[PDB]
Amino acid sequence: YGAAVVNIDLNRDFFDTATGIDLTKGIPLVQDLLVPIGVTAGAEQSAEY
Amino acid sequence: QVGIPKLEVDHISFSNVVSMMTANIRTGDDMAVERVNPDDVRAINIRNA
Repeated sequence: YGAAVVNIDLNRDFFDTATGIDLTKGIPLVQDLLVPIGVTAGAEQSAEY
Repeated sequence: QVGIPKLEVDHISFSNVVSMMTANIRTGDDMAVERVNPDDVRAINIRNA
């Protein structure tokens, strides 16, 4: 009683940090896989998705 | 009869009407712009000729 929202997220215990994945923001995000070239320093981030 | 232009004839003349700025015209602030170079170099369209 008192639960406010119940979501169905990708499972952190299986998609672990060992696999590179970062589920904290509600989407998977891996750091230096498909980086765009020729763009400004903060502009890589969407590729992390 | 209309006045003969002073350069048209050989007499010297020491009273003449010079046009002038009322005050120095370099007094103002210099122009400055906000250049903002393109987001992605690969996306630039150099085509169209």
